[PDB]
Amino acid sequence: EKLEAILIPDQGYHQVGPADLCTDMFVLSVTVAFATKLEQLVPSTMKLSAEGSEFFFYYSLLGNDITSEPFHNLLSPDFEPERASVRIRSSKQILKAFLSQQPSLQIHLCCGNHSLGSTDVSLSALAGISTDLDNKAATVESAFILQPPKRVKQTLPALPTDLQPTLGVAVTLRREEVALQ
Repeated sequence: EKLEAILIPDQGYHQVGPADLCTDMFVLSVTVAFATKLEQLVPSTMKLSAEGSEFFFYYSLLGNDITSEPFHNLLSPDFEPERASVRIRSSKQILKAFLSQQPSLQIHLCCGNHSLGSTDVSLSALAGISTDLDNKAATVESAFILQPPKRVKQTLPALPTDLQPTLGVAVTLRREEVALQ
């Protein structure tokens, strides 16, 4: 059968693997830390000037819809670093295998009901380095490039270098009793 993260509603954790064999608590977390060059994802300077310009990040973490704190300053981002975490009851081996099999997390920069761009954050990459979970948290931290949903990207003026929209993300897996530090 397919390894699936099964919400236990009353308890507020997700069971991964058979509940009698997979009984340890883990925390899986996503942190959006900073961003730059986001203005490339908005075609019109005038949209930045409107106050309806309220931007936030969205992603689905094991089937949970997560939105971040809205911010207005797209050209000079001022959102605070923000973490969302889920609790998982599983075993080391089963959870590591489960994460290695998950599709990438897709984090979207949104305005209202529109996605302006998204980036792929590998959970399998995190599983691959989750090799000492009895003793330490495992973290993948990187600057991820946001891609607009359009077919053609136009750049004016075209320069030799290409500073692109970037989102700093950290994804972490740890045993619940192992402090992040």
